[PDB]
Amino acid sequence: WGNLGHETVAYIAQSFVASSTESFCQNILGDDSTSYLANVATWADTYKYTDAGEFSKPYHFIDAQDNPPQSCGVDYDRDCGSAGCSISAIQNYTNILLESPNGSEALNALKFVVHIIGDIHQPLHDENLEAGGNGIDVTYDGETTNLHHIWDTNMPEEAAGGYSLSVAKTYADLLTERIKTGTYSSKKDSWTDGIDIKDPVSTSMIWAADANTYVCSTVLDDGLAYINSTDLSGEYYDKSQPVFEELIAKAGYRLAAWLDLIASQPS
Ligand SMILES: Nc1ccn([C@H]2C[C@H](O)[C@@H](COP(=O)(O)O)O2)c(=O)n1
Ligand SMILES: Nc1ccn([C@H]2C[C@H](O)[C@@H](COP(=O)(O)O)O2)c(=O)n1
Ligand SMILES: *[C@@H]1O[C@H](CO)[C@@H](O)[C@H](O)[C@H]1NC(C)=O
Ligand SMILES: *[C@@H]1O[C@H](CO)[C@@H](O)[C@H](O)[C@H]1NC(C)=O
Ligand code: NA
Ligand SMILES: [Zn+2]
Ligand SMILES: [Zn+2]
Ligand SMILES: [Zn+2]
Repeated sequence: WGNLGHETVAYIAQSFVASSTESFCQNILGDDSTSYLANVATWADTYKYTDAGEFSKPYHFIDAQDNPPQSCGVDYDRDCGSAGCSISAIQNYTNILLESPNGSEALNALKFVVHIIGDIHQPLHDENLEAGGNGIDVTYDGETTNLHHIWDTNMPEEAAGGYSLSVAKTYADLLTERIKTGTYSSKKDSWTDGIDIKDPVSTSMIWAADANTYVCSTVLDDGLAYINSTDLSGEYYDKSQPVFEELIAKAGYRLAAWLDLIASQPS
């Protein structure tokens, strides 16, 4: 996601973690503000574009070698690659937090988990084609951009009604109520089914495979003839909106559940 989407995921997670989880995270981050997770949600995207952080660029995605829109699927060995991927990073950084929660590595590990659980839920972060859709140029409300970027940024910002922090917080709030009592409330139990703190690869693969299904059902279903040539602020946005809203909600809820498990490590 872009900045607003990561902030939204983080605020959702803040609303669903247990209090002891909040304390566990605030202690690592050195921040007990109202925005303790949101303040670090976008960090990994800023860090990766430096000499120090470049090793972590692969950790934002898993380049599924499927054939969308006619065939979607993710396979960890096939798709992760030797430089690593979102799934391998969730394993590594989760295990750092389970083994070494107050060592020097914990702070970055936590910021990576907050960010990457968000990224796994953006379907094009679970797809190889054209570098996760970065190579597919499109027009969005008259602007030339690419398909990856509209899923990260243009469409979530349109749906939220802006780009600023207050806009992200309002959007998170909306999605938290959909989880608690509204349109996602009957599904949220399923969203945490299968979560296993002793198996971060399997756990995060549930989420990656889930998000990847939407590559075929929503991202690329229209075909590139249409996608390359039509302004995607029209019907493409209209049908995409409920999909990315539910995926952002899932990301925040799953992030909260995962943080609860890390903070509850037997100790
Ligand atoms: N050439 C680029 C492309 C993207 N980004 C940043 C801004 C985007 O919002 C973010 C996207 O990261 P991710 O795809 O991991 O969500 O990375 C950047 O600084 N430079
Ligand atoms: N195979 C890839 C390559 C990139 N990205 C994401 C991470 C980058 O932040 C963003 C923009 O890519 P780039 O850095 O190539 O401009 O897209 C992705 O999800 N899948
Ligand atoms: C795990 O994270 C540490 C700290 O960033 C890094 O040194 C190491 O290479 C990572 N390992 C894997 C397999 O991602
Ligand atoms: C769509 O654009 C891509 C480049 O992003 C190109 O390879 C492909 O041939 C185009 N397809 C159609 C049907 O226009
Ligand atoms: Na249910
Ligand atoms: Zn992102
Ligand atoms: Zn992205
Ligand atoms: Zn990222």
